[PDB]
Order: sequence, then C-alpha cells, then structure tokens
Amino acid sequence: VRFPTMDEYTNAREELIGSEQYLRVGGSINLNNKEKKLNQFILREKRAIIENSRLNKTQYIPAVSFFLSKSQMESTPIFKIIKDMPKGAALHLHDTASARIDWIVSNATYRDHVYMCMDQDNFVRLTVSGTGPPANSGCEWKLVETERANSGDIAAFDHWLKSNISLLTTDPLVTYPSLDKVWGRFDKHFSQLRGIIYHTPIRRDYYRQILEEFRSDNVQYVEVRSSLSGYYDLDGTVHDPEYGLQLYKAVTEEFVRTYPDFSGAKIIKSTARVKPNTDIFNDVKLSMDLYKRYPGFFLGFDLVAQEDPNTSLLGYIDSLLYPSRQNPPVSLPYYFHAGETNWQGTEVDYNLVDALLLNATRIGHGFALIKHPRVIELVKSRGVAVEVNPVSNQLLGLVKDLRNHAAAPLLAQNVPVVISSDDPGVWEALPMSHDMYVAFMDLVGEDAGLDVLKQLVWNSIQYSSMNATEKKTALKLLQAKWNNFINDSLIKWKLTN
Amino acid sequence: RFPTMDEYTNAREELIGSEQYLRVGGSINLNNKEKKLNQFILREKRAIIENSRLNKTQYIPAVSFFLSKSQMESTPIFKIIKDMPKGAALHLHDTASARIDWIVSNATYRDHVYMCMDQDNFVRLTVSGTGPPANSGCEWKLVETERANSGDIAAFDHWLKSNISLLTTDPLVTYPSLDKVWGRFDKHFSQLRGIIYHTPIRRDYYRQILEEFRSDNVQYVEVRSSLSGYYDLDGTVHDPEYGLQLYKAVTEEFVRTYPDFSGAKIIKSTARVKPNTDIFNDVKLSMDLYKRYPGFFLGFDLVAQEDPNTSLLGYIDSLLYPSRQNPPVSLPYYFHAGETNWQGTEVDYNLVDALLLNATRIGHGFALIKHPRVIELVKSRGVAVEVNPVSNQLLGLVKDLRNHAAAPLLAQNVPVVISSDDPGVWEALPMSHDMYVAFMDLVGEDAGLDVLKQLVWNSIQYSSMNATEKKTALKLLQAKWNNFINDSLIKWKLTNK
Ligand SMILES: OC[C@H]1O[C@@H](n2cnc3c2N=CNC[C@H]3O)C[C@@H]1O
Ligand SMILES: OC[C@H]1O[C@@H](n2cnc3c2N=CNC[C@H]3O)C[C@@H]1O
Ligand SMILES: *[C@@H]1O[C@H](CO)[C@@H](O)[C@H](O)[C@H]1NC(C)=O
Ligand SMILES: *[C@@H]1O[C@H](CO)[C@@H](O)[C@H](O)[C@H]1NC(C)=O
Ligand SMILES: *[C@@H]1O[C@H](CO)[C@@H](O)[C@H](O)[C@H]1NC(C)=O
Ligand SMILES: *[C@@H]1O[C@H](CO)[C@@H](O)[C@H](O)[C@H]1NC(C)=O
Ligand SMILES: *[C@@H]1O[C@H](CO)[C@@H](O)[C@H](O)[C@H]1NC(C)=O
Ligand SMILES: *[C@@H]1O[C@H](CO)[C@@H](O)[C@H](O)[C@H]1NC(C)=O
Ligand SMILES: *[C@@H]1O[C@H](CO)[C@@H](O)[C@H](O)[C@H]1NC(C)=O
Ligand SMILES: *[C@@H]1O[C@H](CO)[C@@H](O)[C@H](O)[C@H]1NC(C)=O
Ligand SMILES: [Zn+2]
Ligand SMILES: [Zn+2]
Repeated sequence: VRFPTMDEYTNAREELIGSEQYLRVGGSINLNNKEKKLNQFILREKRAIIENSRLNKTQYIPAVSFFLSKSQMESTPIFKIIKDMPKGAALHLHDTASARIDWIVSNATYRDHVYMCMDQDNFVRLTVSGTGPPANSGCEWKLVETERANSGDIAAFDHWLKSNISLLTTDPLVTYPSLDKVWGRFDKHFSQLRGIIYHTPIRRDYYRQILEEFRSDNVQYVEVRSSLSGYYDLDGTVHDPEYGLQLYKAVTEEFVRTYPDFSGAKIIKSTARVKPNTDIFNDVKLSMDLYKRYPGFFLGFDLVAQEDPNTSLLGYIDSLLYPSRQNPPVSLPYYFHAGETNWQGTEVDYNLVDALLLNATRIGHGFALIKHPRVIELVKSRGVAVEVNPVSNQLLGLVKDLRNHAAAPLLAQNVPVVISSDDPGVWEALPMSHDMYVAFMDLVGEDAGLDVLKQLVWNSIQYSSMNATEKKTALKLLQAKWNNFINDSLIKWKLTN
Repeated sequence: RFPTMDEYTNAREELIGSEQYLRVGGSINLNNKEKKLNQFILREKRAIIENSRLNKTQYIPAVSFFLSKSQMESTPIFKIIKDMPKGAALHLHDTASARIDWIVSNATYRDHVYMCMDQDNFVRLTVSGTGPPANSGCEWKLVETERANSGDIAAFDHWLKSNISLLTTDPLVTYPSLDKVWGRFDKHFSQLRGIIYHTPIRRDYYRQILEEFRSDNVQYVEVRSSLSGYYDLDGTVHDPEYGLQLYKAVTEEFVRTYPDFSGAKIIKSTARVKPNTDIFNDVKLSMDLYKRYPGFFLGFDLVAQEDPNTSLLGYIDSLLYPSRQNPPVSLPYYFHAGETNWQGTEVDYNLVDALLLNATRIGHGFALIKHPRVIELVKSRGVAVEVNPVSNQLLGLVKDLRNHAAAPLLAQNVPVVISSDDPGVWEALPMSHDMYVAFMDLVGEDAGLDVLKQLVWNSIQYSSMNATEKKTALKLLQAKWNNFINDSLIKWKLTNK
C-alpha cells in the first residue's frame, strides 16, 4: 500500500508541489528573516483576494481589463508594496509612448506655434509649425493657443485633449473589440501625437520626462526603442538619426549626473515593419555605424509596428544577415519584437525561429513562445530574456483574462523573463508598478510571493545590456534599494514584532 | 554561419521540422491518398488564416461558438471532419449528450409530463404519474394542455427549446463571467432533472446518445452517469445497479442492431458538493459495481463546478480507501481536474492529487500547462487529457480559442483525446464541432491530416477498452478511415492529385 497514512500521502504531495516551486522563477531564492515577515503579509493578502473571488464566486479583478482594474488595485496593500519596491529596469519601452499624456497637454501644447485639427476619423492631431498654419491637407489646422483661450472652459479643453488621445478614456476591450480595431486605435494614437512629439525641443523634454517618471516609480534603469529620426526645428530643419542619438545621450548623462541613485539608459534603434526592404537595409547599415561609434549607449536594432499583417523577419532576411556576412563580420545586436500573436504555425509566430537564428539578445513579447518547445530550449540555453508586457498584451488584443497570459507557463519553467510596460503613457499606466502588479497577481500562483518579485526585479538588471562594470555597480545599488524597501515596508505595514 | 540563403533555410527548416515531428501526430507517415487529402486541407487552412491575418478580420474558428457554429458548417474542412470517423468520445455526461430537440419533440409529448416557470423565470420539466406535482416554488401545468392551448404549437415547442439551450443567445455576452455562466449551466440541469430521471425517458435518451454519436461517425463512447434515482410512473425509485443494468441492456441491443458500432462503457459520477461521508459510500458503491460489472463499469469521477466546491484532497481518505484495503482494490478514477484559470491554489493542485491517485485519464486539465512536473508525469505514465474545447470556452475559461491551454500540451505531445462534454446543452454535434475547433485553434496552420488521424487513434488507444477490444475497434476504425479517405478524394475532386 503506497499511502497507508495521511503522513505518507502529504509527504509525497508536498515533495511534488515543492519540486515545482523550486523550478519556477525565483524558486531558488532564500528570503532572510525580514524578507519573510514581508512575504508572510503579502501571501496573506494574496490568499485573501483569491479566496474571496473563488469561494464568493465573483470576478478576480487583477485579471480583468486594465480599464476596470486600475483604480481597484491602487487602493490595496499589495499594490502599494509593489509601488514602493525598487523595480530594477524597464527593458521594453518606446520613446514616444513612455511619458504622461498629461505632460503633452500641460507642457507641450502650451508652447508657441502648436497647432491642432480634427482629422477625418474625428480624432485630434497636434503638430508644430514655425511658418503659420500648416497646409490644410484633409485637416483644418488651428492655433492651440487661440482654441484654448476661446474654449470658454480651459480645464475642460485640456481634459478633452487628454481624453481624445488616451486609450484608457474608455475600456479598449469594449470600444475596440477586436485585434484590428484596437490596433487601428493604437496606430491612430501615434498619428495624433506624431507632429508635436517630433519637434526637437519637445522631443528632448519628453525623453527627460521619461527618465524622471521612471525614477519616480523606483525604476533605476531603462532601455528604450527609438526611431531616432526626423526631429525637426521651428525653422523646418530635419535632423538625422545620429543627432537624435546624441540628443538622448546628453539628456541621459545630465540626468545620471544629477541623480546618482539612477543607473542610466541605453537606446535601441527601431524601424516600422511596414517599410520596404531597401529602407530596412539602410537602417541596418545605420545601426552598424552607430553601434561601432557609440558603444555602450547604442545597443542595436529592432523592428516594430503590428506584427500579424506586416513584414516578417524572413521578409527582411538579406538585410538582417548583412552584418554577419561582412569581412570581417559585424555582430549587430537585435532585440526583435517577435511572436506577439495568437497565430500558430504561421509566418508570424515563426518570427521566433528567425529571431533566435539571428542571435537576438532579448525577444519582445514572445506571446507565441509557449507553443514552440524547441525555441524555448534555445531561449533557455542562450539566456535570451523574454520581455513580457502584460497590460500591453491584454489591451492590444492578445488575451482577455490575464491568468491566460502565455507567459505564465514560461515563468513556471524558469524561462528568463523581464517585466516591462511597453507604452505606459498611451493607456495611463505607471512606468512599472501596474505591469508588475498584474504579473505578480495573474502570471504566477497564489502561493508565489516576494521571491517572485525579487527575481523579476533582479532579472531586469541581469538581462539588461549593461557591461560587466556597469552591471556590478547597478546590482550593488539595487541591493541597497532593496534593503531600504524591506526595512521601510516592515515599519509601514506594522510587521516588526 | 549563413553565408548563403541555403544554409539559413536549412537551419530554419531543421528547427521547424523538429517541432513538427515533436507535436501530436508528428511521427505519422501518410500514404499517397492521405497526402492528397492532406494537401487540400492545408490549402484550405492557409486560405482562411491568411484572409483573417492579411485582410485584418476576426478568425471565425476561434470566436464564440454561438457565432462560429453556423459559419464553420459550410466550409470544406468542417465537412471533411464531419465525414471523418472520430473513433471515440471519452468525456461525456449522460444527461447532456443528446439533442434538446429530442427532449422537446419526444419527451415532452409523453403522457404525464408537467412544466412550470421557476422563480428565476426558467421552464422546468418533470413527470408525475400520481397526480400533478406539489406547487412548491412553482405552479405545475400539464404540458399536453399548455401545448394544445398555445395557438401556435411550433412556437411553443421552439420556446421550450430556446428556454433550455445555452446557445439561444451568446453565453459570452449574456452570462459574461465564470460564475454567471455556471449559474446558467447549473440551471439547465435543474430544468431537465425531473423529466430526464423518469425511467423510460432516461432509457430512450441514452439510446438517443448512441444514435446521435453513431450518426456523427463516432463508434464508441465512455459516459459519466450518476446511475441512481431513475423513477417510474408509479413512483418506484431505482437504485444505481438498476441504472447501470438499464444502460447495459440498451448498449447491447444497439450493438446488436449496428455491428459497425463498438459500444459504450460507463463511469459513475458524483457531484463534488456532498459531504465526505457521502462520497465514501459512492466509492464503496463503485468498488462493488467495478467488481461485478467488469468491462462495462469503469470507475469513478467527481463532477460539478471545480473552483468553489470540494477538492480531491477534501475527499482524500474516501479516494484512498480502495488502495488501503487488504487485499488492495484498484478502483479506476477519471477525475475532472484543473478546469480552472487559478494557479497555485487548491483547485489547480487537484491535478497533483489526480496523479497521486493514479487517475486513468484527466478531465480538462486546463491548468496543466502551468505545472511542468505534472506534465512530465502525465507524459511518462500515458494519462490522456480529455480536452473539451467548446465546453472550456462557453463555461468561462477562455475567450479566443487560440489561447486554449491545451495548444502547448499538444505541441509537446502530451497524450490528448478530444471530446464534447455536454454537446446537447449548447447544440453541438457529438464530436465534429469540437474536433473542428481543436484542429483550427489548438494546432497550427501547418498541422494537417496527421494531427486529425492521431487524435482519432488516441481516442481508442487511450480508451478503457481492454487490449483485445482495442484491437477489434482499431480494425473497424481502419476500415472506416480507408473508406473516408477514398470517399473524400472523390467528393473534393482530388483523385488526380
Ligand atoms: O512610434 C512607435 C512605433 O512603435 C510601435 N509600437 C509601440 N508599441 C508597440 C509597438 N509595435 C509593436 N508591438 C506592440 C507594442 O509593443 C508603434 C509605432 O510603429
Ligand atoms: O448531472 C450532470 C453533472 O455533471 C456536471 N458536469 C457536466 N458537465 C461538466 C460538469 N462538471 C464539471 N465541469 C464542466 C463539465 O465538464 C454538472 C452536474 O453536476
Ligand atoms: C465572502 O464574503 C463575505 C462578505 O460578503 C465575507 O464575510 C467572507 O469572508 C468572504 N469569504 C472569503 C473566503 O473571502
Ligand atoms: C515645460 O517643460 C520645460 C522643460 O522642462 C520647462 O522649462 C517649461 O517651463 C515647461 N512648461 C510649463 C508650462 O511648465
Ligand atoms: C475626440 O473628440 C471628438 C470631438 O469632440 C469626439 O466626437 C470623439 O468622440 C473623440 N474621440 C475619442 C476617441 O474620444
Ligand atoms: C550567432 O552567434 C554564434 C555564437 O557566437 C556565432 O557563431 C554565429 O556566427 C552568430 N550568427 C549570426 C547570424 O550572427
Ligand atoms: C482579402 O480579400 C480580398 C477580397 O476582399 C481577396 O481578393 C484577397 O485574396 C484576400 N486576401 C487573402 C490573403 O485572402
Ligand atoms: C419517442 O421515442 C420513442 C422510443 O424511441 C418512440 O416510440 C416514440 O414514437 C417517440 N415519440 C415521438 C413523438 O416521436
Ligand atoms: C424563458 O422563458 C421566459 C418566459 O417566456 C422568458 O421571459 C425568459 O426570458 C426565458 N429565458 C431564457 C433564458 O430564454
Ligand atoms: C498506483 O499504481 C502503482 C503502479 O501500479 C501502484 O504500485 C500504486 O500502489 C498505486 N497507488 C495508488 C495510490 O493507488
Ligand atoms: Zn513594444
Ligand atoms: Zn465534463
């Protein structure tokens, strides 16, 4: 008889469950006594919310649309703890989508020579023109200063601007109830801001706001996708990508010199995957040059924009292989968005295969990865971190209930993962705290606590592209931040005995 | 590494080919006729996927069954799957596996059938041969009278159907949460409980299960049944052994009539809301029926909603009782387990106990992909997972069926059988709708006839037939399969490649 007694049964059961706990993300962490006190409180809070949903038969709010869950999570102890927690790094961000829309309204649209119009789809668009109103090509441009002053209600005018630009004004899952409907709205958001946010002094100040906001959410380091290209002055001068990179380099240096508690930033060049291969070839050659001449600030290349209907990595393969085929070879690093799809066995999810054959340093999203066991092997063996952006994946149509997020089985296998926010400005998320909350509450289990948070945070520095000296310094800084957070949390939540 | 495109293509195809060989059906070698049919299926599959992807419209096979049912039935892939022999349906409930239309057109035209509207405004049906039923909570009326007085009998019969089916409206819209749709699902069983437990109706309904499944080219079924409490017009209530004997006689006569049909076996089910002392008695009952009806009575299962009710651990001394006897008794178990979006809770840990208790198959296993060690045990022991895709969508585990958690199981060749669960409740066919959505949503664009053939063979090879019965059933299946291949080549004009 295998289990003659309860003790024989529970011994076997606990060993099996415990063996899976050791295998998941953070499973090898041993919390010290202070960490255990905070962990016990977190786990009591997590069990309370889950058991109420389960036994009282009501929806699990951490997993519903961010439009509904945002205000609810923010009043809770687990959220407040994650808010205070050092996040380490945000490794997957876009430079025109990572600061507050409120700043675009309150700062950028109060500058001289800013114009607005309503397009044929009934969305506001903003731009800058130093030579009077722009040509009225399908849009009647009006000076924002004049429109605001004549609105009859300035605060309502500014609120309307924000409401017309944000994807969280209504619930995207209701208003745009399909992948291509919500991607139409997402694409529209960037068209709305494209004019104003590519004006050079506004772009410079918006990037600085990214750094300020991320530091304020206790993020010490960022790596940012940027097109780098087309920043324009009041007189119409258009700058080249190298200038855009130098501009970001100077903003970053000033910021780190001001704030020694912040590790810094590095940049990935991005190009939209709607362009012809001749354009991508030029951008790959550009990236080769910037990688050689700006090492340790310029990281490499990525292809962005909607993955399902547009060009595959294989569609660009001659350009993407070109650096490795040079004599001598040049190893241009790649950070491909890849597998951001519900499709299986198609050209889209097979981008994951090409991303690994091209030696990607990290993979963006990887939502389809759990359907690809041989790709998982390569991701684990090579230490290619998957950048998991849970709010983005829900709002942009990959999943509804976040407990169905395809990264949960990756985390259970200890696939290397970093959490990031992607485009937090677009849908009014915080730099990291909202995404870290949904990952913690939806993508791991009821009995997964502070060890999971600690591992994800450390992962974001370990799988950053900092060099050895930078990374050693950043990890010492993170450890100091972590110790302060543990001590502060015990006092705040009255857990010291 | 890739000086030319040939070397790049070879590594790409090696990796992709490795995954195709690993997944369900990857080792099958199709003969030349099967290859012709496979080529047409794959051409059809790519055409629908490419249209959704490139023309940016929703992928109908993956939307609510309420929307997709009428759309899929006109397509060649569905028609091929309809003609295809399915082998076996291994996960079925005996009060939910024949048409509601038969309940209306046959059962409610029998003498002594009564109806009432309950406090939630749903029709309930029952039989009373000893006067009208007592008006406890609702006012019972003779259906014969209500129908004759309706002034539109067609509309009256259609109203009965509409008031009982869960597909009258889209359950994802009308009952938009787990516990709302489970409320509706529970209500369905209450609506029919009285009438479907009347012995002659219960006998004839079970016969209709076999007729309908045979008509959908299913040759064998294993069915969950409570067995107990069938009642006569004079009020006699029968015991579980009588119920089992009734089904056995129906099955034997059905197989006599239709030698092209392999037959049926029965699993005793009990709802997991009862006290442990009652489950103990049902285990003892099952031990006795297993001993005295070997080869017709299979074992035991716990059913009803998994999340808010009793866990397997909550019954563990009852479930361990057979193994603890002197000499031990191995009562086979078929647990519904892991039918949940929860992780790290008592609900998904039912999967651990199902393995420790030596379950022969696991029902649903939706949470299994979150449990890497349980996956390896399921694979090494050959414990088939009964995957019920329409059920899991309608009953609230997933919205887009491409996020179904069995897709990553199939990609690793976890042993899986497709079944329909409760096809009569929501107007599905015995197997063809579930096999279509499995084929279109749970495997990839490049997965063809080999996946279908493997799933069909799996349903016999992981059935509870003994080895001799399996050989006989596979001979019959092979003959059906060969006829299906030849017929399909003629029907779809494929004979000349
Ligand atoms: O100007 C920014 C560019 O980046 C795209 N972009 C911004 N966020 C994402 C993008 N692209 C792909 N996947 C979804 C998400 O991760 C939009 C635009 O082309
Ligand atoms: O009388 C039939 C019983 O079976 C349950 N039942 C029927 N179908 C299912 C059930 N239980 C659990 N999971 C969903 C699905 O697989 C309902 C009722 O208690
Ligand atoms: C269910 O809700 C009630 C209040 O409505 C509360 O008393 C009880 O604790 C809840 N149960 C759980 C397990 O949260
Ligand atoms: C906008 O930001 C700039 C740069 O930080 C600052 O100088 C300017 O005063 C701001 N505008 C307003 C209205 O605060
Ligand atoms: C944007 O503003 C216009 C004009 O007020 C309004 O009609 C439209 O609904 C708004 N769109 C969104 C998405 O808020
Ligand atoms: C990828 O990296 C491997 C290991 O360093 C190297 O040998 C190979 O040439 C690289 N391939 C490409 C295409 O860059
Ligand atoms: C998209 O639709 C058009 C007709 O509207 C059709 O001709 C075309 O082939 C479709 N594209 C695909 C890839 O199916
Ligand atoms: C109902 O089924 C029974 C048994 O199969 C049959 O005798 C009877 O004719 C049927 N009733 C109707 C109305 O078809
Ligand atoms: C059932 O019938 C009643 C009475 O006609 C009707 O009001 C109710 O909406 C129906 N319910 C469903 C779920 O169809
Ligand atoms: C499970 O099966 C194994 C192998 O047949 C057997 O040794 C063991 O006793 C069984 N365990 C239980 C709990 O029935
Ligand atoms: Zn992105
Ligand atoms: Zn079931």
